[PDB]
Amino acid sequence: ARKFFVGGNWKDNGTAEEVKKIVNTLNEAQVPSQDVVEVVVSPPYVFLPLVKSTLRSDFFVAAQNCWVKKGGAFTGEVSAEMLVNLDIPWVILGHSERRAILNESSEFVGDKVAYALAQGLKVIACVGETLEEREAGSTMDVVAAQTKAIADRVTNWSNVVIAYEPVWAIGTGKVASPAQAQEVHDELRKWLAKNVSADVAATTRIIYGGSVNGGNCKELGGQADVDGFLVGGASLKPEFIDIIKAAE
Amino acid sequence: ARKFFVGGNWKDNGTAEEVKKIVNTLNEAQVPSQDVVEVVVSPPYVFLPLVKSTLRSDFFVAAQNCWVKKGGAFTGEVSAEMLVNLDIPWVILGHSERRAILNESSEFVGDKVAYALAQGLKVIACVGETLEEREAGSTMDVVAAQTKAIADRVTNWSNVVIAYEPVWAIGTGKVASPAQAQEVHDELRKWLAKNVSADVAATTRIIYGGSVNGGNCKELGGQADVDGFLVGGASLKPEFIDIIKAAE
Ligand code: NA
Ligand code: NA
Repeated sequence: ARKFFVGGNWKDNGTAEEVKKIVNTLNEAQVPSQDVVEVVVSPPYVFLPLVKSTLRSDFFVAAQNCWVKKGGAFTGEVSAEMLVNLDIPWVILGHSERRAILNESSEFVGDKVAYALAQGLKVIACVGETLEEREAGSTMDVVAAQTKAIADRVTNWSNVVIAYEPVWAIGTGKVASPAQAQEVHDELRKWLAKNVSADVAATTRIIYGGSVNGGNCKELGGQADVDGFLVGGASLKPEFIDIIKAAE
Repeated sequence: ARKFFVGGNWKDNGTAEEVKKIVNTLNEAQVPSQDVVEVVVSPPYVFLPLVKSTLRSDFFVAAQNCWVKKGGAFTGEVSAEMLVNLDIPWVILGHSERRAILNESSEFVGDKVAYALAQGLKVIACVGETLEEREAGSTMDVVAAQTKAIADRVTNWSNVVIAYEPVWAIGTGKVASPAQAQEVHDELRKWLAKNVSADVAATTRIIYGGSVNGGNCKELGGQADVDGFLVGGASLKPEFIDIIKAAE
């Protein structure tokens, strides 16, 4: 069985005092065993050492991005080998905000995934379609093309988790049902089975990166092809613990 | 007189052990007084708290970039208000690598400068032309356009330092003379006098961001319109101290 996976993307949020309170609340949390849930939290770069040094050892830390290749003459970027030096085990790559606002192409994201895995990082690789893409009938064309650019560059999927972001439901007045989430996760898994292998399809976690809260987390988590969540704003709040508890 | 200014851009370099050795070497350095040189060092984001907590109090810390506007839903970015929370006083904006490789436009850089200054950061704003631009006769057209996009958005220059990067001499086999540096710095200062004010032209440091080493730092620093340096790779090395000593 695929181990349920809950990632918390803090995005570009936090002060030293807020980070201490978030970490304390996570450290005091009582959640399902390590055997049935894997928990990753993702602070901004400036808080990676602080969170790694203070967070309970059974929760894991992710960076929110990294650079595409070996560091040295890229002002402002953080290399995969720098994250490995700091003992940060995970990285989020291809988040919808970076694809749309910073124009990260599918091939650029795929090159980042390959380089991060080569350096020993575990990767949350994000895919997802816009409302214009969904309304054009292009959901699976887009999600397959994004996934293919990663798959063409990945020789081992053990340390990859795919996150589906329903960008079409993010600030549009459109809402995604559990059935709509399940349909995309099923079709993406079927794509992996045909384009990579049956074994990779069966073993790769595909997590939901839409609106997740205490209200909806059990119905979403219980879908056949949903293996957990990439949480946004609730990741800063005690509600994140209720979302982890969907693994029960 | 304009106070000589030496910035060290570490770029995407460093391990925890290397950072400790760099900071120790800076802490043991014996350099000109605070009255005649201002020293700023710029680690990667993940080392900002470590360097700020351990560096001598008379040297200052810069981030290598920040986001264009208020933080909250920009995965992977670091906001100006986050740097202010961490008591990081400086930021480098518009570095040539970000303009060229990450396609930061002149207007985007100008919006970043304005937002950083509004939040209370001090800014090293970078400009510079490529070899193709220089060979087309476009040096001052390019440098003026880059500067204008910042000037159009800046209402106070007290906390701005401009860095000129001779991108045309960076990995091309072309070399920049002290006379060539002086010519651009003079023409840029003359542009500031006409387009902003005589007072801003007279008081704004314009630092040289080309190849700076112990060999060339005194001849470059002694040019009439060169007010210091934005150092690249030497910033990681004990040679950075020899470059600071050009202020004598
Ligand atoms: Na499920
Ligand atoms: Na000078």
